[PDB]
Amino acid sequence: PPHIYAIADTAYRSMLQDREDQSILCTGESGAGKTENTKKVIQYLAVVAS
Amino acid sequence: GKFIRINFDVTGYIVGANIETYLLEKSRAIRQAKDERTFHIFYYLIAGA
Amino acid sequence: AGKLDAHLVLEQLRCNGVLEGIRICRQGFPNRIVFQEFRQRYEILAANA
Amino acid sequence: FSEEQTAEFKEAFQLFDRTGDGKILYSQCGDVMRALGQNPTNAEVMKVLGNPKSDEMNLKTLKFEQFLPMMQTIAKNKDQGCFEDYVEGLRVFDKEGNGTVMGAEIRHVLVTLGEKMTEEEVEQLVAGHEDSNGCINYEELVRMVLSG
Amino acid sequence: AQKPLSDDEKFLFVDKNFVNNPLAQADWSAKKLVWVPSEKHGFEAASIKEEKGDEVTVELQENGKKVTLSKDDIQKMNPPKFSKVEDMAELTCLNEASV
Repeated sequence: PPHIYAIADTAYRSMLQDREDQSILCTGESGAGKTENTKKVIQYLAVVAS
Repeated sequence: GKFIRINFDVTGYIVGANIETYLLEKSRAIRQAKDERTFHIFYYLIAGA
Repeated sequence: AGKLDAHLVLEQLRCNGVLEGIRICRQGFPNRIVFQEFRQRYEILAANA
Repeated sequence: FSEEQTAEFKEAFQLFDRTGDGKILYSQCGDVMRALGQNPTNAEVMKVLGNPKSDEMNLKTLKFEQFLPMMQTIAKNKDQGCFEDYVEGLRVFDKEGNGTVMGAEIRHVLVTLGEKMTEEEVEQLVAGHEDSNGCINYEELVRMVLSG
Repeated sequence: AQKPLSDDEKFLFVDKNFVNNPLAQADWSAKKLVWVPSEKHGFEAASIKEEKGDEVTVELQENGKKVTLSKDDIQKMNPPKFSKVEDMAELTCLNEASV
């Protein structure tokens, strides 16, 4: 199911698949959680790719 | 604003990381608006000291 | 928490381009693949085509 | 199995107990069969184990006399893989007929399809066959695990 | 007809293991069910009562109230088979309402 850890893995693979750098851009008005969702993306990639 | 960059090798492993910081509203370091605070660290220090 | 303002969230979905952001996903073809990689990956499906 | 080997089989089986009762946990069966040059799939091993359960798979034990009867049962089988087809499958991940696949894509498949392996398992396997561009040549890797 | 979900998994997983109730599958006859304005819900459930050209009469499937709005202030409702969907790009009806 839709989850942040999913967007992170979807990209992190896409990169290694078609060999073409990627970006995860968190939009949303102030407060909407732009930050947290970033801390997760690192959180995930810090274990899933380390 | 902040733009973190993570670097991977060919095997697919994390190896590096950069951080491009932007518009640091350091103004508030001198005067904070109503019901607002300064940069956390300040209070942290005045207390965790 | 647990409180969700209808219109406040209705506008966001407006100024952010969500709907449109979805029309093309349904309308257009968001996936493309070049003639070589295609006859490459899925040939195993039609061995005698 | 000629006593000649059967005699040695014991040497191998025995060479598998950390403590000493002379028993191989229902788990070890697999590796011991392998060590004896056997490539039983994960199912071919459980089938001759009465399909136990994880828990009891770490409690139950084995004695050569009851193990030997299995070593053979497996030993004699219907099929086996082979370059011919083995590689034919990996060559499907060869991004562009280069003859090589990325040690990351190979590392994936191997741990996301069928008898899923572990991150470490694959690591230990391909490790050292990836080139400058982390590119592995299946044809070879195939032979490696094989002829090896 | 699926596995059971831990109280937690119910926070990222949709609860689908229930009975095939025909209550909703029957109510569908009120086909005139649409979406419409709401100074408190943004939009709300209601069903067409009478299509009158550029305008149409409808009764809130909520307050039982009966109000008529322009034949362009109503928005198609998506089937019960779409409740709590995973990819909006799926619901057979895209609306500022459904979405």
